[PDB]
Amino acid sequence: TGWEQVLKWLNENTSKYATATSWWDYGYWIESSHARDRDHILALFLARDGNVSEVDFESWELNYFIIYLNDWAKFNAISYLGGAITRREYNGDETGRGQVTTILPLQGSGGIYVNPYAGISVRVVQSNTTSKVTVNVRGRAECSPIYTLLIPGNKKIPGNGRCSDGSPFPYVLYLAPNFGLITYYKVATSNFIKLAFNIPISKYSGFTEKLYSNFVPVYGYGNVIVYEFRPFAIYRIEELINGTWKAVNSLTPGKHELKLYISAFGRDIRNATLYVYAIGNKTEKIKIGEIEYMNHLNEKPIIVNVTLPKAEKYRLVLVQKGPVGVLTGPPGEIANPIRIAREGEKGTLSLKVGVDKDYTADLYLRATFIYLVRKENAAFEPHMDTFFITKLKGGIKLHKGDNVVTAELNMPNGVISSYKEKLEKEYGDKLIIRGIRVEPVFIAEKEYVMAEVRASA
Ligand SMILES: [Ca+2]
Repeated sequence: TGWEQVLKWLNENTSKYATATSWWDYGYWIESSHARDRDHILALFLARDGNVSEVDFESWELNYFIIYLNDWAKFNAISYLGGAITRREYNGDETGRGQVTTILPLQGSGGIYVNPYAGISVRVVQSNTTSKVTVNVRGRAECSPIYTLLIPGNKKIPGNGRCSDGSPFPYVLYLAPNFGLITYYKVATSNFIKLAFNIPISKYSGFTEKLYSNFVPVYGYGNVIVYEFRPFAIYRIEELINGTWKAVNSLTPGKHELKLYISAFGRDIRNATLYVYAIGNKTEKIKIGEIEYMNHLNEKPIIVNVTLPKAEKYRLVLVQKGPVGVLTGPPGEIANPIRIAREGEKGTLSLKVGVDKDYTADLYLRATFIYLVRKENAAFEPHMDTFFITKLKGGIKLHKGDNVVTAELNMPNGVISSYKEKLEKEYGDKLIIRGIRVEPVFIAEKEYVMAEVRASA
């Protein structure tokens, strides 16, 4: 399976207060040895592609994203929750009517493939003069995919999208040398496909290169892969050599003029400071530059000149304010920590917080709205809006481990009510609120890791 072995890792390898998430699974039986609203957002990440899928995971203070290949079996549920497909395509109405299989793995050495359970067979003639892909159903009858992508050859083979009986066959095929994959056209380039089966295809330009930099694999045992989440990361480094930008593989010591291709996943960059760690005989950190602001939906390359000391490795990091610390307590007020105080409620708020470094942080009360809007046979787009209600204390010195501060300031009455009706005036009817969260969070100058580059010459 892989869950127990992966959880053996992440216990000695990762930090004490390192948060992690995955899609809900029964593997939780060792994970204990979730939230129905954040499900829509997780599914929004897994089932979708490009800008739309760019979920603010840093708001959750996420450190690791664990993907699980077998979750293909649940992808119908994920797609529908992610806004990719309609109700009918998930289950349909009563006996009959089109239900869709969003993902269907194929076993086979190139180039025959087969799924023993559904009866599907796949022949790839790959010949001259006839390059074609044919999908036997073991039924009625012969189908032709929209197109078939070849991995790693990246050759795309066009098809009808039709069936032998003229019926529609809206599936994109993905053929690797050892395995195949039949995926519905609405999820053909989902992030899950990218991260689980390492199929680097996106509908949007340069997006996969970015994603793979924001989600770095640091472990992976069975059908389970552990990804280190990096909201801000460098996905390409180029150096100006002879008046020509040439892509860097390794950074030699000395003077360099680097073009840094930066990917900001889920959230923008606000007043940042760029650093480089020279990891050799000692950790000397040289500040390379700064970033005033970079929109995370339309990122752009950053040119920086830099002298590099002799070291075994280089760690480019970025520093800016962000959510630090976890709730190591329950937390007078007690009450649910994902909704600690309904509008217009006073008292105290005794909470304890676990941290891994020393932060001079401030304390806000954050509002998180997770909702749905009907865009269609019904299909719902998940939204997650985030905004600081009020500030509590600052600046408090949190040192490694647990910390306790009093914390007490009132929740205004009108805020989340007015916003809950600021959405309702905007949408229908179309609106479906799935989660209302009010939480205490600590914001401090946090060190985000962008990339690690080896040295040479
Ligand atoms: Ca982005």
